[PDB]
Parts: sequence; structure tokens; C-alpha cells
Amino acid sequence: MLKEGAKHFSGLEEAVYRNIQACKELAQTTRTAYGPNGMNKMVINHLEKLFVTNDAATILRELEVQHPAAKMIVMASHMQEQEVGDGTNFVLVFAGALLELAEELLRIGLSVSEVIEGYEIACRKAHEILPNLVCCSAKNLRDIDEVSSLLRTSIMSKQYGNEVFLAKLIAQACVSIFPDSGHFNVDNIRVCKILGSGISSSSVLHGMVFKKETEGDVTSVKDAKIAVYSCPFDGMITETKGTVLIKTAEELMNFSKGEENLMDAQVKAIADTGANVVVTGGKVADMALHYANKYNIMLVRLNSKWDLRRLCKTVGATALPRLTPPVLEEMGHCDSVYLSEVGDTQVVVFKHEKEDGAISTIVLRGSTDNLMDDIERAVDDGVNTFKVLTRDKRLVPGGGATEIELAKQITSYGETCPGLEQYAIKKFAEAFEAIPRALAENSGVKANEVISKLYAVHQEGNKNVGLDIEAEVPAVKDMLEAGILDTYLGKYWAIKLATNAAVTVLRVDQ
Amino acid sequence: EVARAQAALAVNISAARGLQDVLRTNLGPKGTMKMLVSGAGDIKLTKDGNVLLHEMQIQHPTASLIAKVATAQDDITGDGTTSNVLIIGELLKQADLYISEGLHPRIITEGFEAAKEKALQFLEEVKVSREMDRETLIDVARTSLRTKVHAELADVLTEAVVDSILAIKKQDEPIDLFMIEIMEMKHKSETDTSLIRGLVLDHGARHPDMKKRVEDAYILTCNVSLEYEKTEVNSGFFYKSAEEREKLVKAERKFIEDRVKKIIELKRKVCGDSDKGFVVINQKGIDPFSLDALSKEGIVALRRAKRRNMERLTLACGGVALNSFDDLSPDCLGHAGLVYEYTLGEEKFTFIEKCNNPRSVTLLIKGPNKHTLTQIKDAVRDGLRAVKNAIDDGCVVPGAGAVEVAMAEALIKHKPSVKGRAQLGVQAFADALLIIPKVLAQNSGFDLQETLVKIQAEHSESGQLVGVDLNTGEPMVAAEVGVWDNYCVKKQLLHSCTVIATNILLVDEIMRAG
Amino acid sequence: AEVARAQAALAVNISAARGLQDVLRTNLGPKGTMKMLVSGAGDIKLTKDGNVLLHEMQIQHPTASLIAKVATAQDDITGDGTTSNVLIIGELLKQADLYISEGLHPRIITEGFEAAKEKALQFLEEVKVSREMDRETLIDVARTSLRTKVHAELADVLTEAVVDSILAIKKQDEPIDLFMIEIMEMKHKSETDTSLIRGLVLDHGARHPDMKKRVEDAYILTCNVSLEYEKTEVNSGFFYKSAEEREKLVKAERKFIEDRVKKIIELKRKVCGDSDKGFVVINQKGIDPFSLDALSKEGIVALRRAKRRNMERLTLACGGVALNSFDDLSPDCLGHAGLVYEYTLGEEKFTFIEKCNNPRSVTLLIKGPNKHTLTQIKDAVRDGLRAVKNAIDDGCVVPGAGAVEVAMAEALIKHKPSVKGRAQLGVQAFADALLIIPKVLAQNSGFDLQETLVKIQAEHSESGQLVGVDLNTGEPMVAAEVGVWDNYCVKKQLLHSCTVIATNILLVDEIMR
Repeated sequence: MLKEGAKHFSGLEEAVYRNIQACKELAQTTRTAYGPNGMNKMVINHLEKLFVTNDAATILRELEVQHPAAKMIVMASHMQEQEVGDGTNFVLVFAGALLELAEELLRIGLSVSEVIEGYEIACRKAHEILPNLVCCSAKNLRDIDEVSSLLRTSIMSKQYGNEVFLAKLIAQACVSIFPDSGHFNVDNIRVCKILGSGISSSSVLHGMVFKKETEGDVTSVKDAKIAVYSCPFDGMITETKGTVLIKTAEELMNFSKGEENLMDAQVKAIADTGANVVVTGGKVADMALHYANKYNIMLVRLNSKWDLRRLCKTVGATALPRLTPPVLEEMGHCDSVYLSEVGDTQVVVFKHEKEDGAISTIVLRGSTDNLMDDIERAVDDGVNTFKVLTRDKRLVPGGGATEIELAKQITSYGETCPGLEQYAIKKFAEAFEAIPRALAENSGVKANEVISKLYAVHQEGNKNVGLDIEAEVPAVKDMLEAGILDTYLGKYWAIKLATNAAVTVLRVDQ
Repeated sequence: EVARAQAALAVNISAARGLQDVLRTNLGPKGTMKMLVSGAGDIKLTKDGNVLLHEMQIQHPTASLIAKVATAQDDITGDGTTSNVLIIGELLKQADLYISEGLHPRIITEGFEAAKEKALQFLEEVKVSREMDRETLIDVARTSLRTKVHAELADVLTEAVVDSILAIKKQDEPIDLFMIEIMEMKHKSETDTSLIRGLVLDHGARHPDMKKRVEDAYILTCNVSLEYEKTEVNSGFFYKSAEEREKLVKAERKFIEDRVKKIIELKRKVCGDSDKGFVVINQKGIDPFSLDALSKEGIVALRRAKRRNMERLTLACGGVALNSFDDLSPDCLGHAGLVYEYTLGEEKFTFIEKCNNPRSVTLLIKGPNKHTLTQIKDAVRDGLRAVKNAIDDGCVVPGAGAVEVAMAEALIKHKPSVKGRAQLGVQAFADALLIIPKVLAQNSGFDLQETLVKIQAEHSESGQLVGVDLNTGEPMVAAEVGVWDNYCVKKQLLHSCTVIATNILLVDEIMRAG
Repeated sequence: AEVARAQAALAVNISAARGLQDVLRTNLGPKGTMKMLVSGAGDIKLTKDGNVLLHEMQIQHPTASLIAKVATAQDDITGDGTTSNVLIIGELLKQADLYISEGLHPRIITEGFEAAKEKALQFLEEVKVSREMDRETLIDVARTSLRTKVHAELADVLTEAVVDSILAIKKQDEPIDLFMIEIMEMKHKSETDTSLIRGLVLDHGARHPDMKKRVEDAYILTCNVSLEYEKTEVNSGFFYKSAEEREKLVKAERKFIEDRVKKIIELKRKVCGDSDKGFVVINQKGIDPFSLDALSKEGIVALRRAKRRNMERLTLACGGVALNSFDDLSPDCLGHAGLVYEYTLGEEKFTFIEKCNNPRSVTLLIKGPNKHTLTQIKDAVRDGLRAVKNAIDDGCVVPGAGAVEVAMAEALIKHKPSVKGRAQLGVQAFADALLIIPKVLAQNSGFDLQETLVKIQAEHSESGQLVGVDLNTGEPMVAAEVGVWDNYCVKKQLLHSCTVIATNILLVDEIMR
């Protein structure tokens, strides 16, 4: 400060300006990133590799700002993304939008608590009236449509057109195997992206899909006792002496054969422990391969940790470098453990089917990684939006036909509840228009034009914005029934969530 | 360099001001929490007077001096410390004028004294003897909690706060020493906070279903493992020589089952019946088969326990820490009235609860484990001090600075000196008092002006302690409000503010030393 | 365009005013000092008086325009305390600024001044009493009136002569004296000396031993148009344009000269008798060379250069009337003061017209060789004459020496403005502005302006004590008992003139350049 002491970068103006303004910075694109999104975002992640998406959290985590303002709220956006797969595209914009009313009320001179608390009780009032606007509930996981109907909404809230083949393909991955009652799992259903085939060739093989080359034979048994190992081959040939191969002419003789019998004992000890599939994040060797061909134990030549991880995760396997006779601790899990060609890529396939614990493994055949990973992104955040763990998701208008109802609900009521809080309560019903704007953003019209008509749709729950021109000229697309609703819950959090950090990040002048 | 005479204090006055502004709301539920980046480079949020000081790396000597002196009071109260910064420099803002009018800072330091004493006298005359009712404790707890966190957050947490202190006064302890154990726990939300009259261990060892649900818990806290090692060489014995390794291979696996079946004995020694779950608790690891050989018998063995727990468990259960197992009666291994290993997330947090003489009450908070959950970890222990202070003093008054006016009124209304020299100081003295309640109101709402001339005329009308409504900005009876100044709390700021202002108000030469 | 507005704009104002007033703290009372002012004339102007200093040479300020009104106003309505007013207002502003530094509205600070003044007004109405208009009771005030304006040693040597002039009244109702001020000045061997003369003195006379040195029965013929003309209240036209007109001009003028001097000498015989009384000719213009010694030897005293102010004071003082002319006329019209005495002091011939039918005109002969001294003392006489008259015009006199200012500050005891707290500040700001004079003296004296002042209040709060800082040693004493008294009309008028400008300050939040 004035004094050489007082560590801080936040406060006073730079709070009522820069913090909120820095909060404004990132919500800018989240607008283009939520609901139907025609917008796209190049990102290099410190691979210098471009990637394209509409999602903030993928990007924001990378982005580094002086100020915890940005650094905090993402956690809530994560806290959403943790609990709810999508809407996080939205979860940031409303707070940042709702915030900047304060700095205005600060120019209008409204106190911290005064500005805060109006949003609060209105947020409770929201949390009171928000479930009143539950317009449906989900029903059946076994039904593909009942699932896929919703799933578009989040895929929509990532990317618009693709959602159709996708949402179906998702419940066709059997979101249904899990009850979605107190349980559901990504890693069991895990996306596995095959570069090649088509992007709409993205398929479903229930049970593990490992793009890794499937070696040896097929597993000794399909129940396979599965000993997965980080690097069970560090080489059994040693790299030593002169040439980084040999030094003395007598050296080479012992280098070549030693790999064999060690790996022979190693792959015998794979059979000795009884592993019916051998998984080497370490190298593949033809002898060991032929040993794995002799002992008939299916071989995995190379592993991402994700391989080992999931194998460690799902099978109950434990990946360990073995220069060491393998010992089954990993043991088995999956009742059918296969070789397969999916995308006609050699696909390491383990499968076991259980109401909980079943791997129903999303296999994305795809033409482009940079797409198929963003194609993964929406289905990810779509099935994570499928993750509610209420089979009946108490659905509310998806793509936000809600806000117009609530923008009507609160600020009207907002004045009824009196005192300067009312203005914060009335400011509360404003930033609803964000996604109606944020779609009209990527749709290309004015939120006023939107809201004026979508106030003129009055009590609806249905008509609202979207993509194309029906979010433009009428600003009317049925966001109850385009087939698009959203769960009350993912909605319920964003208000609740974006209530907290927004309220919070204002309070802090240091 | 030298900042000479008036200049040296001109530095002192300034460094007080801008920080006082931060704390005009660091205080009350109106009080605004403040965050720290450059204090570390971490993302850090805190509300409290002294801690924020230490958290920041504070280059300015004044602040650098203050963090130490406000500590001693922040040691005791924890609230009123977020208050304390105001009155001090504000008094500088008072007196500097008088020396700017011209006068000795001497006579004003002098002048503060008798005013401090009448205050101290008034502090007696004001302090309201109040009872130990948990209600009376709640409002003292929550007012500090309300100061430090949301009144809601104050409310929801207040119960467990005023609860443990009852069991720590069950010890007839005048203060809070144990039952200070706080536990942050993996959760999506900091919403969840629980009051464990006993303790909580975080581990079930590594083995589930040991009869980990334990109604009758005879607590073996054993800092020695049942896991010494399953391999050839001992736990601390390492050998790269060959012949010495073949020596330990045989009995290393044995000395486990030595200690294992000691417990297997100790189980039947303690119990004779698997019915009562016998709780083994290890500061270090325990072998799976050790657990297995124990778990099957119904022995619940815990490993990797914490030394404070070991301390706590020894004390709370009437428990014992042991370097051996052998055989012992149930009571030789202290008793927990209830023990339940509780899995949340992955980790199974053993609830060892209502230990015999549950001398340590674990206050468990389930949250995101952010500094947000740390942000509520303070007000509690802070409020603990406050109720401990309220436990300390039966004499507690309305908060919200109702005392300030009634101080500033009487102390100024009469000349305690019937002099200039002291009254000059006295004038400045009791003036810096009112800074807090008016600015609180002024920060809340109605300006310093009305609330004062309210509360003054009100006190003038009353003599009741009437104090600001921090959600209104005009006074109420803070006895009725619940915001309550412990005489233990409120007294020490009079010490600090004066005693700090004494020598710092007298400096002329200042220089780099060394 | 370029506009200064609101809070930051009024700063320069209150920075100026409070900054401009603090220099006058060197003034107001004998422990304060005469302040030296210099002009483009290079004149060293030594006045502890605010007005003199204020309206002559200063630094450009927007407040410099407004302050020039009030020290004039208090000089106008009193003649005293023009130095007083200035130090109160910024002291109130310094107070007021704090509350505005508190952000509390200049409007809410403005609107609280007025009751507070009324309070003190009513209070100064309470602490006033009707005192004597007695010369000695005026000395009590004259000592006090002069010192807070002019110097004490001057005050003392002025105290007797100042009162004597304003005591010479017929019981006029005038708060200041028009004709009791007749100021004769001189280059002396005393840089400061003042003679006290009742009646009128002439600017210049003409003294001859032929003329009567002492005219006891004085029929004063006081004339503008002079001896060079003949039965004329109006001068006669000259033509130097041509030769033959000028040729006839210089011959007949002596007839205008002769008849005129004849007009007096035959009229002295008529009016004053032959040698029986003394005669007085006043020539407000030059005196003819023939008529000079001719009026001289006839018993007539012809007086060269009496003013038009001598003209009017004489008529009023001596009860006669000044003429334009020397023509034969009754003695009564011709001015008669029971003494005409031409007193030549220095190089200047001062003709007393004394034993005047009205001692309305009374004269003070100032002395100094040094003009700055002649400036000071000649200026030092007037304020008291105006001030101390406010004691002898008014049956009431307010007690001085700041004893009454400590008296209201507590008598302003607060939450008496329980109204809002803006008036409570308006009184709280005002209670402190009262004390700036009791401050500035103990200030200008030893010890503390405060430690004594709080003694004063701690004392004054004690019963029976209206007590105040000494104007000299700065020590506590009861002021009304010392007789130290500022004029009654000062305070009540002072408070109004004090508060209004400071009130005007807060209503101006905008200044446009």
C-alpha cells in the first residue's frame, strides 16, 4: 500500500474494477461456449498443438492470471463439472455477468452486503422457484431416446449438430448398464478413441476397448487372470559395454540369448503365476511374444498409463515393472477378455457385465483426433450430464428456456420484497439473459430483442433461443421441446454455485 | 536516513490508516474477508486482525511491529483483534493533530493513562456478569463467528463450538485445552460439520471389516507395528552383506506373529469374546495377515495413527500408547465408549467417540479441503477462544461498541483529570474509541453521525448498553442482539492500544541500524 | 469546459481561507503583532488590524474576494474585531472540513451552523450585561478595543484620548463618530505623538504678529472665493488670450483685491468692533499680498488654506456658517468659536477654532517624522474611536478577553442538538470556532493555546467564573472583572459575519475556470 508492507494485489477499485473485469474476461468466451455453439476456440496446451472446442474448463485451467478471481471461480465451475457434466460452459458467465451489476451498484453506491444479500435470498428464492420450473423428469436409461433426448442438450451446450448421432450413440454405449441409481462410471464406459474409420463410425463395444496392438494370441482364458505391468520388460537384454550394445567380441553372445530365457522365465512366470493376459508398458519382444505365444498369454506391447491406470482401475490389476517373475495380485476381473479389431485396429478387449462394475466401453472410431477428442469432449460432458444419479432428472428447460421465466419471476417479485436488497434481488433476475444473449451471441441478435420477445412469450418454459435464425428473428425455439430439456440439478447448482464465488470474490479487498 | 520528529510519526500514523480501512469490514458479519496472493503466492483467504498481518509478508515496520503486539491479544480473543487496528492509529489521528496544533506527545501519552484507567474503571463498571448458559455461550460464540464468518456459518457451526467447551468444563477446565481437535474431511461442500465427543482416527489400518464397527472399544494405541516387514531384513536393520541377510529371513516373519498373536491373545485377554470389538491402533503400519489374523478374530487393528491422536487417544479414552502388545485387560487399553471406522470418499475415518472421560472432542468439518474450508477453520477456534473467554469471564457485555459510547460518554463527560494535560490525552483517548461502532454502522448502513447521536443520546437516555444493528446501521441492545463483548476480550485492546501507542508516539530520530 | 466540482473543488477554497487566515494569527491583541503590509507605493503599513491589511495587498484567491467583505463589514458595523472575524471562520471550516472529510454533507454541515450561532448569539445575549457608558467604563473597553486591533502601548496612550473624543458627544446615537474624528498630522521629533483637541483645527492658517495672535471673541469668516475677488461667491473669468484684454486684466484686479480686504476691515469694525474683539478671516484659497498684511494690521486674522472639511466642521462646531465671501454681513453667520488660536507646530500652522458651540467636531493632532509611524498611530486612533464609541453608544457591553467563548462552547452542550447530528456537528464545529481567539492569545502568549484554554473551560465550568486567557501573559483570569471588554455590537455582529462566509463556503462546491 502506501506503506512498503501489506502484501496484496487485490482491492478497492481494482476489486470493484479489475477483479470483476478479470472475471469478465473469461466469461466472455463461455458465452460463445454454452448452449448451441457455432463458435470455436483454438488452444495450444504447452504442446503448441492447436485444439478446438467450446468449453471453458479445458481452456481456463491452462490460463494463468495474477488474480485468484479467475483462479477461484473455476473451482466452482469445476465443482459443477465435478457434479454435472455441462452447464459449466454457462456456470461462469452468469456469475461474471451478475457480478458487474455490483460495480455498477458500486457506482450507484450500494454496499457489499447490500449487493450480495439481494442475490442471496433471491438465489434461495430461485432455489425455491427453480424447482417449480422443473418441466419434466428423465425416465429410463434402457431407453436410448429418453437418455439421448437430454444428452443433446449438453452436447448442444458444447456443439450443436453432432449431438443427434451422438446422444443416441451414448445410451447405445449403455449408460443403461449402470442403474444411474447411486452409481455410474466413466472408466467402465470409458471413451476409447480410434483415429481412423469415420467420426460417425464411432462405435460401442461394451467391455474394454484398447486401441493398443493386441499381441500374443487371444487371452489364455476370457476370464483372464490379468497381470498388468508398467514395464515387465525393461529388456532382459542389458544395454551395457562398448557400442551401447557390446564391447568385447565375446559380449554379444550373452546379450542376445539372456533376453530370451529371462523373458522365457518371465513369460513362463506369467503362466506360473497364471496371468492369462500379459500387459507390457515395457517393450514387446518376439521371443517373449513367442513365449506369450507358447504360454498363450495375450500380450500388450505398449501402454499409456491410461491403459495401466484403467487396467489398474478396472481389472483391479496393478501395473509394476517386472524384471521379477510376475505374481498375480492383479489377478482377473473381466469375464470375457478378448482380442478384437475395432475400427479394424487391433483392440485389446476385456469385458465383464454387471449392473455396477460393467465396462461398457465407448469406442470412438474417428477421422480426426482434434475432432474425436472434442467429439469426446461433448459426449464426455453429455454423459457426465447424464451423470445426475437421478434416473428421473427433474428436467427443466434445456438450453435455457428457464431464464425468461425466472427473469420474470424474480425482479417482479424482486421489487415486492422491498428495501435496497430488492435491487440486488432485481439485479438478480437480470444476468439470466446471458445465455439468451450468449446464444443470440452465436445466433447473432440482441438479447433485448430476445428477452423482449421472450418476455412476450411470458409463461412458457418452452420457447427460447438456440442456433439458426429461430434464435435470431423470433429468438423463439422450444427449449422445453426441441427434444431439449436439462436437469433441474445441473441448473440448480449453477445458480447455487455461481452464487457463492461471485458473492465471495467481491468480498475480498486484499 | 532520518525522518525527524513530526516526520517519524507521520510515517506511523499513515501505516495505521490504510490497514484500519481494511479492517473496518474485517469485522462483524458485515466484515469483509480479505485474500492473499503476494502474502505467499498461494491463493489465500482470511478474515482476522493479526493473522492476515502474519500471512502477508509485511515490509512496513509499523505493521511489522503490530503483528507481534496484536498477537498477544489475538492469542486470547481472536476477535476485537480485527477490531484492534482501528482505535490505535485513529488515536494517532487524534493526537497527531494536537501535536500538530502543537503539544507534547508526552502529555498525551500521559493524558491517555487516567483515561485508560477510567476506561479500566469503566470496563469494570460496564462489564455485565453473565451466566454460563450454552445460550449465553452461543451468542458469544456466534458473534465472533458472525464477525469472522457468515451468521449462517456462525449459526450452523456455533452448536459444536459451545458444546465441546461444556465437556471441557466437565473437566472443570477454566479454558479450552483439549477438545480443540478440528478435522477437515474430504467433501464436495464445507457444509458438513460434525461434533465428535470422542476422537476420530482417519484410518481403518489397511484392512476392512475387522469388526470395524465397535460399540465396546478397549483402545490399544500402539506406536509399534504389527508390520515390521514381510521380507528377510528387519524394519530398521539394512544389510548389503550377503551372509548377514540370511540371518534375519527366518524370524522377521515370526516377530510379526509374535506381536500379532500377542493381540490375538490380547483380544481374548481383553475380551475372550469376539463380541466386543477390540481396537488396536498403530502409529505405523500393520501387516495385512496381521490385520487378517486380527480381523477374523473380530480385532479391529488401526495402523498409521497420528501422534496427536496417540496423545488424544491416550487422554480421551483414558487410553494408552504402547511399544509392546503382549496381554492386558480391557482397561489397561483405554476405553472408547464407541468406535466406528467411517469411510467417506476412499479414506475410512474411524469415529472413536464418547471415549471414557471423552477429554478430547474432535470437531469434524467435511468440506472441499480448500482454503475455504480452512476459512471456516479459524472462526471456530477463534470463537472457541471467545467462549473460552466467555467461559473465563462471567462478566460479558453487549457488543457492537455499546461500551465505546458509554466509555466515550462518561470518560469524556467527566474530566477524569480535571486538567488539561491529562484531559488533552483523555480527549484524544476516548475519541478513538467510537471509531469501531460508528464505522461498522457506517459500513453497514447509516452514517457514523446518526448512529452515534442515536447511540449517545440513547445511552444518555439508557445507560443500558445499546449498540449498532450491524445489518441496519443504527443501535440496538447488543445484549439482546447477542453480539457480546467478553471482559476478557474487550479489556486487552485497552492495554494494547494504549501501551503500543505509548512509545511509538514518542520517536524523533529514526535510522537504519546496522 | 474546464469545471472544478464538488468535494475536491471546495478544497482550494477552504485551503485558501484557512491558509489565508492563519497569517492573521500574528495579529488580534498585544501578544499578536502589527503586520507589515507594503504596496506598489512601497509603503510599509503596520497594522494588527485585519481590514487595513486585507483590502490592500494580498495573494489572488477566490476566497480573497469574499473575505474582503467581512473585515470591511465588521469595520463598518463596528470598527473593531475585523482581525477577529477572520480567524473564526476557517477554524470553523477546519472543523467543518473534518466532517466533510468524514464525507458528511457540506449541506448537513452548513445547516447546523445557524442554530449554533443563534445559540451563542442568545448566549452572548446571556453573557452580555448592560454596562456603563462611563468614560472609565469606556477605558475598560478602550484598553480592550484598541489592543485586539491596534497596539497596547498605543492603546494605553490612546485609551484616554480616544474616549475623550467620543465622550465629547452631545449624546449622539451614532455607533461611530463622524466629526469627533478630525485628524491633524505632523512631522515631529516624536514618530508617534497625538494631541487631544476638542473643537476644530484648521489645515493651515496664516499667522502674523500684525494679525491678533489670540482671538478670544472669534467671528470666523470662512471663505472659498478669496481676497483676489470682489463681492463674489464665485470666481471671475480671466482672459489671457489677447494683449488688450490682459492689459485691462491686471489693473482692475487690485480693485477686486482692495474692496475684498475692505469688505473685511469695515466688517470687522462692524462685526468684531474695531480692536474690541479679534476677527478671523479664513482663506480656503491663497491670501492676497495686499490683503494679507492689510487684514493682518486691522486686527483681522486671515487664515490661508482651511479645508472644505474645516469649512463644514467649523460651521457645525462653532455654530456659525462658512461663507464663500468677505462681504459685510452679521457676526453670527461668520463662524464663532469661543477661541480661534492658530497653533503653529512643526512647519504646519494649525488654527484652532475652539470653545465650539458644538463640541461635535473634535480634533487629534497626530505626530511623526516617519510616515509608517505616522501611518500606524494615525490609523491606531480610528478603530478605538469607532470601537470605543460602540461602548458609549450602547448601554450593553459584552465582556471580552475570550472569557465568553469558553463559556458558550460548553453552554452549547450537545445532543441539545439531538435533532439529527448534522446540527450536532454544526454546533460541534461551532463550539471550537468560538475558541480561536482564546486560543490565538494564549497561543501568542506563553504556555499553550490549549492547556490554558482547557484550564479556562475547566475553570469556567466551575461556578461563578466567567474566566479567560489573558491578552498578555495568557493566564486564566475573569475577564469582566478586569474591565477587559470588547464592544457589545462586535460579538453579535461578529458571529453573523463569521458564520455567513463559512456558510457561503459550503454552498459553493463548484468553481469554473
